[PDB]
Amino acid sequence: SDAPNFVLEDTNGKRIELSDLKGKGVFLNFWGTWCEPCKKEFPYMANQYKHFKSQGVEIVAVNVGESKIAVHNFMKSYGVNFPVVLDTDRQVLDAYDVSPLPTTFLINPEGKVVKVVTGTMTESMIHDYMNLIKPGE
Repeated sequence: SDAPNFVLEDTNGKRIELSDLKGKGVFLNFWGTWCEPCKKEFPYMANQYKHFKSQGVEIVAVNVGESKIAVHNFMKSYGVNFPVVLDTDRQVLDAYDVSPLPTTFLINPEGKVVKVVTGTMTESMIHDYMNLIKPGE
């Protein structure tokens, strides 16, 4: 199924449209600072991103309704080095019908969702998930 398109601003105020990432694999992660597991998983995602960014995998971590400052503080505290967007009114979350947080939609270069992941992700799992959606090499 096609991943619902959306437009949100990243933490730097830059406009990000999902459809603009076609051709690349997208690790679409919905999260909140109240998700303790993200304190563990974000560093893992950042560590793997050091490798997969140059493999054509992009991460779009959609924060669910929190302020720019609260998000920026969490990014600084937990070593984020990947794109984070602000779903200020939770409309994108609702569009994806996401309930458990965090939830990750693995989107292939075609823009189709190939897997939906929820629950604890080890760094090994995150590594394998990024390998699943990478466009080449």
